[PDB]
Amino acid sequence: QTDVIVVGNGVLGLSVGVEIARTRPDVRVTLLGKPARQYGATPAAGAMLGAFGEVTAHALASEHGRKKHALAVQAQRLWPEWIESLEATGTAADGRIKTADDTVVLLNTVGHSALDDANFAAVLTALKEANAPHEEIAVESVDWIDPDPNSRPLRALHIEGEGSVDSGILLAALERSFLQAGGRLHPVDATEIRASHGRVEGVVTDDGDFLPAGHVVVAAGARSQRLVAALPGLAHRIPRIYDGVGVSALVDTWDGSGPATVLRTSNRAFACGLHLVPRAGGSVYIGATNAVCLEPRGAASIEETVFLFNCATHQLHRGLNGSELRKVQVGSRPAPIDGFPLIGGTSVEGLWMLSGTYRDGLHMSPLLARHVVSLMDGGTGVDGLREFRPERDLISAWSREEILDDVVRHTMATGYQFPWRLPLEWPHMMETFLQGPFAELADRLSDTYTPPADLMTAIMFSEREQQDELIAYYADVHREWH
Amino acid sequence: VIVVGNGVLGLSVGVEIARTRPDVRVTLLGKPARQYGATPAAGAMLGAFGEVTAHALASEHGRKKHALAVQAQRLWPEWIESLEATGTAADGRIKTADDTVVLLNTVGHSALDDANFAAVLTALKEANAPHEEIAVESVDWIDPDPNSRPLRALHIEGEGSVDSGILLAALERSFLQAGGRLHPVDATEIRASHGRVEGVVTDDGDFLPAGHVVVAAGARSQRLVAALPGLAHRIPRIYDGVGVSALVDTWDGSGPATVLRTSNRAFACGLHLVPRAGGSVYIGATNAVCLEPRGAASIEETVFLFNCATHQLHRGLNGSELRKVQVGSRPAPIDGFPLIGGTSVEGLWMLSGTYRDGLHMSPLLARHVVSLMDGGTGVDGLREFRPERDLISAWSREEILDDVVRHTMATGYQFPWRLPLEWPHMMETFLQGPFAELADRLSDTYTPPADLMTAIMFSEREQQDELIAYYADVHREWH
Amino acid sequence: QTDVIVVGNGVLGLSVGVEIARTRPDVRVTLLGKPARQYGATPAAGAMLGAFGEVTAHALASEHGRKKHALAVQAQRLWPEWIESLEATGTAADGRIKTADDTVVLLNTVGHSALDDANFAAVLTALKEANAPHEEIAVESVDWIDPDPNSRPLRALHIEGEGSVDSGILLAALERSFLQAGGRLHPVDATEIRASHGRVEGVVTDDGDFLPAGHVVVAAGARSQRLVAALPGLAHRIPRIYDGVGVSALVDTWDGSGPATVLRTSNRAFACGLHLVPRAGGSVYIGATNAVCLEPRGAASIEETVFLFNCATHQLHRGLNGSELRKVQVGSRPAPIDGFPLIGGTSVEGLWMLSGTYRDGLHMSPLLARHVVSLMDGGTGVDGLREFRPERDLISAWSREEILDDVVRHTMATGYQFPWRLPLEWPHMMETFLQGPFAELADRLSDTYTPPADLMTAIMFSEREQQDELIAYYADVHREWH
Amino acid sequence: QTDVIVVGNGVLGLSVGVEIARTRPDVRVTLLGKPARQYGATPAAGAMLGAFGEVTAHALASEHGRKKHALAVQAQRLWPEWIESLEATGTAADGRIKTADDTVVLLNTVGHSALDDANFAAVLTALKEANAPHEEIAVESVDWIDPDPNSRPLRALHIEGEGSVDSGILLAALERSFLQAGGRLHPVDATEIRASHGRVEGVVTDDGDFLPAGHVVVAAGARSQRLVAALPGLAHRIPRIYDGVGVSALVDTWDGSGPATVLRTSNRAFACGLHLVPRAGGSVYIGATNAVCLEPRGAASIEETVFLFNCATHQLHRGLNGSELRKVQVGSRPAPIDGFPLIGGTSVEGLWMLSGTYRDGLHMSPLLARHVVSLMDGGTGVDGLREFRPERDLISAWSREEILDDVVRHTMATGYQFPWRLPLEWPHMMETFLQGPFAELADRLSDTYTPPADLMTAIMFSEREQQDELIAYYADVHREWH
Ligand SMILES: Cc1cc2nc3c(=O)[nH]c(=O)nc-3n(C[C@H](O)[C@H](O)[C@H](O)COP(=O)(O)OP(=O)(O)OC[C@H]3O[C@@H](n4cnc5c(N)ncnc54)[C@H](O)[C@@H]3O)c2cc1C
Ligand SMILES: Cc1cc2nc3c(=O)[nH]c(=O)nc-3n(C[C@H](O)[C@H](O)[C@H](O)COP(=O)(O)OP(=O)(O)OC[C@H]3O[C@@H](n4cnc5c(N)ncnc54)[C@H](O)[C@@H]3O)c2cc1C
Repeated sequence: QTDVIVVGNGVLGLSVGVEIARTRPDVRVTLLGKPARQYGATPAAGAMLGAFGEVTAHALASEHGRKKHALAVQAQRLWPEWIESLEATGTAADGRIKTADDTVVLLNTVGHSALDDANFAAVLTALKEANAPHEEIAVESVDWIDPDPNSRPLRALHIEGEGSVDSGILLAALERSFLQAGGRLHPVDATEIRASHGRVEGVVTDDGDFLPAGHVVVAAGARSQRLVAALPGLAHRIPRIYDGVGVSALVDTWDGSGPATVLRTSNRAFACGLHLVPRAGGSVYIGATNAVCLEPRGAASIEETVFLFNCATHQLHRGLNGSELRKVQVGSRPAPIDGFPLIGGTSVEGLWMLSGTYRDGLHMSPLLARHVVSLMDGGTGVDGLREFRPERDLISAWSREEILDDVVRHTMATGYQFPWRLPLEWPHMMETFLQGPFAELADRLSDTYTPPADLMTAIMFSEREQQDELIAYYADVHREWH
Repeated sequence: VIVVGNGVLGLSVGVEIARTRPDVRVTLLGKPARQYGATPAAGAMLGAFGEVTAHALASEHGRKKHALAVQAQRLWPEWIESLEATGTAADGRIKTADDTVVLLNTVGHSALDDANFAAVLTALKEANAPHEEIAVESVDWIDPDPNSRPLRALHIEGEGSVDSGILLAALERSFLQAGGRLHPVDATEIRASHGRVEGVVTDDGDFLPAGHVVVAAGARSQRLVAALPGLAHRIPRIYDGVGVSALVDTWDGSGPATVLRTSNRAFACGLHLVPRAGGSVYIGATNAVCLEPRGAASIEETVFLFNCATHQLHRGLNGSELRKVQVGSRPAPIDGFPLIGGTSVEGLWMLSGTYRDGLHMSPLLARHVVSLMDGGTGVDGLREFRPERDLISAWSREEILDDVVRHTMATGYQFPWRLPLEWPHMMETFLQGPFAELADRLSDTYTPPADLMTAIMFSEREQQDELIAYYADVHREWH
Repeated sequence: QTDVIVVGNGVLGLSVGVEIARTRPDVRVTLLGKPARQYGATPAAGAMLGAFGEVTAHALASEHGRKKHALAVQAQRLWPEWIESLEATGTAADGRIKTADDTVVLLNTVGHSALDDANFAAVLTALKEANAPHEEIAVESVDWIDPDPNSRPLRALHIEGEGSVDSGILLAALERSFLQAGGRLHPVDATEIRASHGRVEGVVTDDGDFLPAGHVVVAAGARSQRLVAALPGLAHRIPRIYDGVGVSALVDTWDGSGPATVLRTSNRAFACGLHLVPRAGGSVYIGATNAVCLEPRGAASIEETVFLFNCATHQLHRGLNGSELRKVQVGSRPAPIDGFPLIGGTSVEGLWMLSGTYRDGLHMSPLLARHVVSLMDGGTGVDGLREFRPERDLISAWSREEILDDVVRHTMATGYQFPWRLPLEWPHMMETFLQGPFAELADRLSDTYTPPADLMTAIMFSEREQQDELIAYYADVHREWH
Repeated sequence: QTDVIVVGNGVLGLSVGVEIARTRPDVRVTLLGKPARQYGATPAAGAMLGAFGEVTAHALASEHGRKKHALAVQAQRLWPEWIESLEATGTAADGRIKTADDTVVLLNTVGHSALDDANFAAVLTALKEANAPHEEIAVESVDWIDPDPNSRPLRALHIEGEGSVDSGILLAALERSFLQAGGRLHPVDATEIRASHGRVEGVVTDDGDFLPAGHVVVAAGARSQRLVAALPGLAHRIPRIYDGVGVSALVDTWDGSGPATVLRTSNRAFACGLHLVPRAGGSVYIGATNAVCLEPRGAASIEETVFLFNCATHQLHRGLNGSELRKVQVGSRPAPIDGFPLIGGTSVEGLWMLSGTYRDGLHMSPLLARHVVSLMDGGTGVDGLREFRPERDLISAWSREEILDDVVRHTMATGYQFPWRLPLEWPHMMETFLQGPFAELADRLSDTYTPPADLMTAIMFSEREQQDELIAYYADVHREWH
């Protein structure tokens, strides 16, 4: 069997499917997944082609973070030809994948100085270091925005050639391009990967059928590790992936207008953020919340909807207040337990993984697809992706001290982003009383592993049973790798 | 008989006709989509005493409307029994709560909330209704923000709620069981000649003949009848009272045993939670009178509804899952009172303009119109709400101008805003002039109620001018 | 002539001075203290004749609290004849001591339900138990008030015969009555009490002079214990008194109007509260903040002034916003470390103490004065003031558990009273993270003594050196008494 | 009589007194005014030597505004030698007049974009046009400040050589320098200026005395025009001066620290502003509110104190919250009805006026003093000050349209500066409903004169009788000059 099965119909599954089908016209490539795309991240995405917009001081302070950033900058160079190659299989009436060429990053005071001020400085530095075209511009020169004056930006950064795509039109163009290249869509879900004598045999589907294959590529988003972890030994050799549950919305604007550019803040408390992505036809996309959940969730909370709407109406455009809500969207960012993606080969011959991309899998998709296809054809793919091999000991990209500083800063940032109004002694009081319980949790979980802040807050407020299960997991991983 | 409309009023009258006249063919029009439908967006509360305001009970027309709501409450137990009788256990229960708790908090204007709470208490005592002012600590389930918490609570016995979705299903089933036929199309035009109804042209191009046409098309009811000769200025206009509500799956699957509500608030919105089966709660409900229909919630409406419920009722709703944002059009009559009964056109009847409490009044209104169709006199106090009439003037222009400014200020206090203390008095004084000027400009005789006056104040000049023309044409017709 | 020296020129010193001079024509009575009245509580007081208004659920849950309450109810009965006897020594132009006969207690939502709702219920219960004349009234029937609707009361309680005095006119009338009865005012401060062979010899003054006496009555407010603690053994036998620093203000109202009654809330976080006391001549008194300080402070903080003004303008009358500020007043409530007053005799012959009355020494003054004068004349004074003898082991009126529940409730109440606006998950988060540090502090301070909540918060946020000094103090007290 | 009487003991009276006494050792110069300095602006001032810091877009849009700005830049050059000459008459223990050399202007979002953003741009432009030393600096590089993150600055401007003086030390140094130069201080107030045959005879004082003089210089702050208006015809020939009532405070900082520079915002709603001026000895000055009052007021309102304290603690330093309030200061900025100063000679021989300097008389004092002394000695003084001659038709520096735009913008700015939290439709609603009543008022007051925004808001909210009296005044001025 030289047959290829791609498990997953998100941006990563379809992107790798398209690259395999185009590159190996000799082989049969079958892509699994249903049109409902349950918990799907890609359909809930705007989406921003975020390289520089995703820069944080905390990310760029670690070697693993600087490597992830380098890959995002590399991926940006592939997008123009990738889009051309996908629109080539379609006509004008299919709609345009690209919705904006440029991004404006806004700095307002509706957040923590320790995140927003540091992150704005880090973005400016990363742009200069990469020789990317950009300009700090007068806020008065930013098109379209009409913020509440008390929520308004005082600094603005124009990033040239950092744009957005319509995630729905991208998925349609990938499916069309996949079929054009001879790929076959089988609208069922994989239940189980079959392997024996350290080699893949194929996939059992949820209609009871068995599909044989020499290659299985797992791109099932937040379900990817749970699917592979069933194979012998792999439960403690493939890092867990959780659901980074994200809420976004489509709004029909009061006057049918929209901005010419992406409008965004830097990443904010626990990897949420505020952005507006232009859409065709009098629609705008607003996003996006983030909460790491130990179990999947397919519905927005009241809190998430209110926070998203309140931020957009005050910080971007008060006209959105009177605008019509068309759709609340919910998707699961694949959130890796060690904070880095799972991309490449396994100890099982013919078994590949493309997952754990959290906030920027869609942006990195053309690079990640080409990397995995290179590896499948006996190549070395892309240089900096080696460290993010899916079969690995949990990465420790930061000291426990750095993470404990970060988790307290991010907790305080949930206050400043609201924005709260409190007596002035309360924030210092909460800072001092948060340090102890988070230090105690970190020490209790493991002697070697520390979860990143986004996951640590989820664990802090989870049931005792869920905490104990994670202590067991971390201990089993240490046993396996040490 | 053709019933035009598949809301609570159309189906309720359809069921009563089909059961009462087994000799006649009754056909009910309307689509399963129920576009702009009020009934599916309703909780719904069987609100009689809960709907009492000081402003309503200060007018004779308001006191008449209240009397009818108290009468309607007595019909509900046997009405529900008669609708559930046509179904089985698996169809679910129409009744979702027996009792209501009215909460008084300070997240609103004293001039509405304090006056309205006193008016509810008075109306209960006057009607000898079973009720008790209770300790807030004794209210089950609620977990408000302390700064948004109630300091007074009122338990109303036998004032409850129904599942509006299960009610609609039970009405459709009961209608079919009684020999009614559902034709899922919309009426485009009522046909009449020699002052008598001939039937209805439908939107699939067909013509259905009838000796009787009952218009219960919610907010579309007057626009449908106004096409017939003279009736444009003889049937009071009905606008869309666009309302937003939501279904929430609670964090722990719990819900309150009773309806939880405030009194009616700025421009006939209000905060309430209606129990549902299966770990769901209904939260409602916004209200904005729109001169044109709107089928989607605004961001502002969604945020206001969620913010009020999480702070004033239960902070646990914050972490609860949003299942559905619902939008419907309360039929908002331009003179503030319903359109119920016969026309100058033989066989033409209207059941509409019920705004906030058509669903509660439905069994009474259905029986009234069926009595009239059988040559009876129906219910005594419904005469004044005959659909073919001069616009009612239930309040002085002065009362309405006081009310519209109070309600405008109440939008601030309900937010709740935080302002420099001189700003509210400054806004009160600068609001009075423009609203007095608008009222004087619109007509020398008619004043729109506050809910509609705010919509007109912030409408286009062309829409204002069209209303000046309408009011002038009505005065010409009746004076 | 067998000389008596009263050390202190507040309400308690002058009240006891007047009672001695009137009752004992045989004794020469000299009263020390300067007209500046440094750190003086009495001049900063409104003052309310608070018996029922001062009731809290927490106070009435302890035996010591119920005893203190009984004495406040007894003191109320003495005020009419006491005022008559003080005004008798003056003329019309001296002004009236009594400023109001009745009090209205208001319940609004600008505070914690766990204090304000419980305390309102406790006031209502105490009134019914005492058969005191009172009526729950419609808020619309409360005269004069014009609150912000979002800060308005929804319940109101009229207390008949619970009134107020002008503290300044009371002090003037006491000084005049003291002179009329043959008392002498010596405007210097005591530096040292002289004692040998377990008997008082007299007082060294701060002008270097020595005044001989057979009797010394210490009524020096918050300085009372520090003055007596210099005598042998008494450092660990007289409970420490700290400064309950309070800020109040005199305001000339926009229209010269004022309310006919006292307007107040129940006691709020850390024994502060909101009240308005009527004054003559188009003036109103607004009060009053409270912060226990381990060292004296004679100036208002910005925070205290803003909190007091914000509460009064929103919760009582918006007209106060445009009213003229005449005076910011600061005084030290004598705050006893064990939460109960220091009234009566010492192990030193002729040495008496009248202090540690915290919030209601002025109200209790005629009763306390008569008690101590009775004791000095060989009488038994008033029943049930025995328990508040100044030379004692620290009282433990509450379990450590009760105090730890109270300190967390009061801490949260500082938020609700502001009032803050926070994300809805934050208060529960702060409640859970406050419990641990306060339990840890309580355990560290002593194995037997627990400071009441008002003092525990001050110790929690004091320097490590001040905490260690208090650990030493508590240990030295245990050694002395066990 | 060659005797000179200076009426007023503020910065302008004493500055002109010193210059006359030093320049004319042959003449007797007597300076009137009491040490209480009732309604005195100078003692309530920080004070900033504000030239560029005082720049607004609205001021620099008028020719009269640009002229006033040029004079402020000229005045700055005189300060170093002026201070040297005043300190020369004293000793080390008298303390230093200068308290800072530099100013940092901060831009935060606690205000209207239409004032704060425009004014920050106008300051930057005025600095570049004048070639003045300045630098836009990183906010993180601003020393000492510790703002609430939600109230923090995002832009900062360092202005070199724009500093501050201690107003109290300046007044002491001026009085001492006046005596050293042979001036005599007579601590009484002028009641009446005596003139006949178009020449000054002298001054009747409030102790009933008459002082003869050939020269009377009126520098009585906000009382200056009311004093001269009693002389024949001058009621409608000298523009009215009102009280710009200002509230400031002296604070002892928590740790005795203070900033090395002035910290300020640009001028805000109705010519108030937020600033901190360094002082010696662990004190800081915070200011300053402004409200034009048609009658004098000597006491702060609650509202003014709360606004000043809230702005300083949130926007400058949260440490000020726990800092001790030493003094609330109130003074009357002389607010000319036509918005420009009254400097120079009259139609009455020997009668001079130095007044109506509003926010920057103290800064301009050395220039203004030298101008008037030059004129008295038959010189032409300083070129651009001719236009601000005290005997004039009311200046119309702006169109009625410009003022109506300004008054509505400033009214809305009172909301954004609070800062308020409102439903997003409310500000647009208030903007539209404010325009009509202010247009109606402006049209009713006069067909030719429009009061500037600061005065127009005061007139809008004054009694009908006060409005009618102003209609009469404006009509009488038109009659006199047309
Ligand atoms: C948010 C919200 C909350 C509410 N809460 C309550 C509550 O608590 N208690 C209460 O008593 N009531 C409540 N109501 C509803 C209120 O009682 C209304 O007055 C009542 O539902 C109106 O019923 P109706 O049948 O007249 O109109 P609808 O329910 O609107 O029904 C009219 C129907 O006619 C159809 N139609 C329109 N045009 C045509 C045509 N040409 N031909 C055929 N069909 C047509 C529409 O699609 C619709 O389905 C609420 C309403 C809303 C929107
Ligand atoms: C803001 C505020 C509000 C209050 N409101 C009320 C109220 O509503 N009702 C009420 O009943 N009470 C009220 N009180 C007061 C409370 O009852 C006090 O407990 C009471 O005033 C204590 O009186 P005192 O005479 O013991 O102390 P103080 O009034 O402090 O008098 C002590 C005096 O002794 C002087 N002194 C200090 N050291 C020496 C020395 N060595 N030699 C000589 N003299 C010395 C001090 O300068 C001072 O003048 C309030 C107090 C404050 C601060």
